[PDB]
Amino acid sequence: IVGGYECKAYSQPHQVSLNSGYHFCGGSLVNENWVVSAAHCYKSRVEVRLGEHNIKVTEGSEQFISSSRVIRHPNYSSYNIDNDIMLIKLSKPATLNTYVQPVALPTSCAPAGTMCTVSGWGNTMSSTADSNKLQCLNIPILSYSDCNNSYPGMITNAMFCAGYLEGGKDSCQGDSGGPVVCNGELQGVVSWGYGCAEPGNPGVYAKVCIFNDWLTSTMASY
Ligand SMILES: [Ca+2]
Repeated sequence: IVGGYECKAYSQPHQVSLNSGYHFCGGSLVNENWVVSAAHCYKSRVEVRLGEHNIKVTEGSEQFISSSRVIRHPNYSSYNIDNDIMLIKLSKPATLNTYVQPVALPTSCAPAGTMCTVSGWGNTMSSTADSNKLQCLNIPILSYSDCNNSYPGMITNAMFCAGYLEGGKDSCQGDSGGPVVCNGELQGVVSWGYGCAEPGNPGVYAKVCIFNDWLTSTMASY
């Protein structure tokens, strides 16, 4: 996260770290058994680390839970990063507590101008902001017209842009798969962009609201 601030106590309890020997992607807990992340973060098995603030320190709030299933959206396409969403089933339920709490999946799409929060442990492009301490940033949803203008022909129904076309504030490398929360619910998944925080190159996010039926029916196959 570039241009953000260290997240406050208690504040992003749905944020998870995906780990394969190291942090490589974020994700969001959406109920006791399931995490939503980005399909480009797929690995056949992952350790989900919940209750984290500093990913390098054992704080006593963490839960480490292996995946039992990792399910990419069936229409994920790497050439264009389309349908960049994935479900991870936890091999045992997460324990919900002060530090670990799910975020709801919205059935309605947030309009242009809505202020949201993105978070993660990715690059900060800052000499004093520590990427190991979870970072938070407020970003507004951009219009479709500005999103497509930034990346002509590259924006699909499954994407939205959010951030600042002036540059300086964005998600980055290592934030992928993590949450964009708007009015308390998971509107986006960190997906792609050209560079990080560059003028004219806003962040692109998977548009969670149009995947509700895939998400809920996949999770219901207990
Ligand atoms: Ca920790």
